[PDB]
Amino acid sequence: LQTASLRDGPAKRAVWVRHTSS
Amino acid sequence: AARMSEQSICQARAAVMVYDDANKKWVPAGGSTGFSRVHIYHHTGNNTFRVVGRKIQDHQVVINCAIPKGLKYNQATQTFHQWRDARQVYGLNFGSKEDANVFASAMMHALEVLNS
Amino acid sequence: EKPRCAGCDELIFSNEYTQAENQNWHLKHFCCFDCDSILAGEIYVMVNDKPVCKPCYVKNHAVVCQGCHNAIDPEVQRVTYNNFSWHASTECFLCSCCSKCLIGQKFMPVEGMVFCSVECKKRMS
Ligand SMILES: [Zn+2]
Ligand SMILES: [Zn+2]
Ligand SMILES: [Zn+2]
Ligand SMILES: [Zn+2]
Ligand SMILES: [Zn+2]
Repeated sequence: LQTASLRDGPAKRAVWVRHTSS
Repeated sequence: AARMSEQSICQARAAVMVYDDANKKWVPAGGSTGFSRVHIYHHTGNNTFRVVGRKIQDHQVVINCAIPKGLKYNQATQTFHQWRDARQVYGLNFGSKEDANVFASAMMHALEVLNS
Repeated sequence: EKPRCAGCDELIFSNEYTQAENQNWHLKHFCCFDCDSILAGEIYVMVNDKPVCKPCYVKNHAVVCQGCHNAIDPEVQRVTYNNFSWHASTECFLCSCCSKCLIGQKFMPVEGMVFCSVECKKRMS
């Protein structure tokens, strides 16, 4: 018999690259 | 032509579900996770059919419904089937493609009889 | 060095852009394939190699748990085997015979059903 392997969700985050204001 | 008591016309292994409309979520019938044995009964004396599912660990009955002449029995996927009554949607998650094929045939046949 | 955009193949001159899939994009060239929203900042999922937003995924791109028949949230972990997947939950991924949780246990699959042991597979015929 085999073993149960938790895989990660396919979701990712789209990173919003943007500087912080003064 | 017939007989004043009831008998199984088929048997299939399935997890019996109800659709929780409040929560938009399929839940185990009777509030207990697990597979049942689901039978279709034929009562030849009255010409009625019913579905009965008792959990396999438990024997607890979790469904027991006459099969209305009008039933739309929807084979949503190859091993999940479903249908409504007035108040609710019901589903069966079959253990094998095989249990789905059998049960479906038996259902098809019961409906044919019930119209015929 | 200005970052290059993987969609339109040109440089990004704006001081805002998106990073996704190991790549850079003009804000407006990384968008839900289904509803066209700008994915920047937001959760998305790759289905058939096109990015979709979270609600489009939930609404038309499935992954339905073999155990409970409900969708598996694309953010959470799940157990897969072959074409099947289950919530990583004591309610979904357990033994068909004895209810024993199988997350990170040894198991035995038979189409949909899943067991902790040969014994348990040997009951259930
Ligand atoms: Zn671009
Ligand atoms: Zn979308
Ligand atoms: Zn589940
Ligand atoms: Zn077991
Ligand atoms: Zn067992």
